[PDB]
Amino acid sequence: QFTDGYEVKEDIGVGSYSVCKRCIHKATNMEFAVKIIDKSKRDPTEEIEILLRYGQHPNIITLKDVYDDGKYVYVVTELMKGGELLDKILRQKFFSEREASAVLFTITKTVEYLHAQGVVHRDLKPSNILYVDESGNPESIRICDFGFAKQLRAENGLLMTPCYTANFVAPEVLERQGYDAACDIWSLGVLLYTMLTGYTPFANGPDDTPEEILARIGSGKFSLSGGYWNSVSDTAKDLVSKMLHVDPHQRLTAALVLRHPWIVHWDQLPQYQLNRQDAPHLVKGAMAATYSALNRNQ
Ligand code: NA
Repeated sequence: QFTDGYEVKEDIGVGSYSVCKRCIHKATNMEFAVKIIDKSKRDPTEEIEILLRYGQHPNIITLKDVYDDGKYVYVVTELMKGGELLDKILRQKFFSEREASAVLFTITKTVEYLHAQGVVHRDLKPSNILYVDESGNPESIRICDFGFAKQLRAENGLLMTPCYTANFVAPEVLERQGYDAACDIWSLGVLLYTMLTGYTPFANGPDDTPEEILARIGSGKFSLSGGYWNSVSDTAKDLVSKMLHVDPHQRLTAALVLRHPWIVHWDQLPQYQLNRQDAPHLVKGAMAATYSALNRNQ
């Protein structure tokens, strides 16, 4: 009885396992997004329980309603009307370090919360961090698409957080959750690198092969020097180098990112424009190529 309460409008995204559409709540005229998931092709139970428990976070996409008609599950959420955060920030020619730090603070506070509750997102690409409206302020940021996220659970399967280690979990999955949480931070490091310079750390555009992108990720070195970087703060460059550390064990955690001087002393950061490449569509293609390369064994 979704179509009893909601008028369905056009596709916002099509996927192999679901379609996302705009819809209108009939009685109130308010607009929403609906993710329609094929129950034969995918089981969305984990995703819905995470949204139910954690969607009241101000910066996580909020669940408004859910239906199941047997063949499809309908997950109604707030509609993102401000577009993609990275793309909107790359198209702002006067964006500054100080605004970049405020944005990373808001996203990283949200990921610190999720990791502390035992939830890893595992798909934190730019295309899943969006603005709910065009106000441009930090309260409008949303982490979206928890269709790959996982809640930590102990050996007997009870829901756990990484502090309650007084029930047995195989150090196995404790190490795998540590790795997925460190991948979330690496993704935030790729976001920050691109926000500061207007280009991606491991790909130049959509035609980079997956093998050349993976060889750059593996080298453990990247440029924090030269035209677009030279003028960025050394503290920003230090933070970026530690979030993109090639060794997942030595990578900063979300907790430690939030203690970095570049986040803590935001009031001392420059408010004049960054010197960046202006090629937001090229970045979109580089970022799709980077995550296609990395996710090719799912
Ligand atoms: Na929310």
